Amino acid sequence: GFNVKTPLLATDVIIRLWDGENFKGIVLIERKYPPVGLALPGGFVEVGERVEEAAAREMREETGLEVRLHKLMGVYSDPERDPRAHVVSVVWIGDAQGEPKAGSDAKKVKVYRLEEIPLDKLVFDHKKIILDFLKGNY
Amino acid sequence: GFNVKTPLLATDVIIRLWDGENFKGIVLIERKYPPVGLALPGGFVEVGERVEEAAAREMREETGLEVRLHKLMGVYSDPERDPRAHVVSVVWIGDAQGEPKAGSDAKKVKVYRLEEIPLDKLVFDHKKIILDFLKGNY
Repeated sequence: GFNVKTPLLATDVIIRLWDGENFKGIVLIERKYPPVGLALPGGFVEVGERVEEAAAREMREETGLEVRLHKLMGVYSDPERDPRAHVVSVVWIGDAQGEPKAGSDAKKVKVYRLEEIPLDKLVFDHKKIILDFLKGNY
Repeated sequence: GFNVKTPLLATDVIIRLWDGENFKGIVLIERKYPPVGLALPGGFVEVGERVEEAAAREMREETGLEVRLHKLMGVYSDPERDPRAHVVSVVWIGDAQGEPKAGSDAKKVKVYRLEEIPLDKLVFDHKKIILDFLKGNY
């Protein structure tokens, strides 16, 4: 077959949650598996699946939300960002209405005001990603 | 050994070539190996390597240019974009000065004015990518 190996591909989303025209903040997850801690919702892209499809799918599974992707925010690939293996993440910014419901790799799902995100409890490199988001560094 | 399979990760660059304040167009590659045709310079991302580093390495290797990445332009993941395997590409827009030159006769370098690119000769989904660039769809 094709004998080429590359980092694993995953996708995460910065979900801006809304209750009508009222901004509530973003949705973060309490990881249920190995890298335990607070983080953005996201998952691995399946072979044969478009990155945007994996993001929507991954959001349904973990947050129960129907997320409309708004913008490609960035691609994070520092070798040591994911303890499980070398994982490169395509990060999106999206929007959603409704009530979050945990599931899958997520043992807990919750909304955080952008001014109330406990940056130091974030796992992976999500603190850097979120800081980039808050600063408009994209 | 982390039994997770995802698409392969690659990165390509749209190189705006300059001769001083004079814009010359884009740097493309004429592939001799399948897919045979015109293509953006780029390659697979290696495990343990950052995407920006893979792009920089591929540019020096394929065009012999010292390219300064300028903008994350997009991520392309259509399942059929690459015939070899499901490959997802992180596309950047960069700039370079100087004269390019192939690192192998299998990859001849050519500079094209944006108005004279033979879109019909582009392989992979690079026609889609180049048009997105020209239309500013990013």
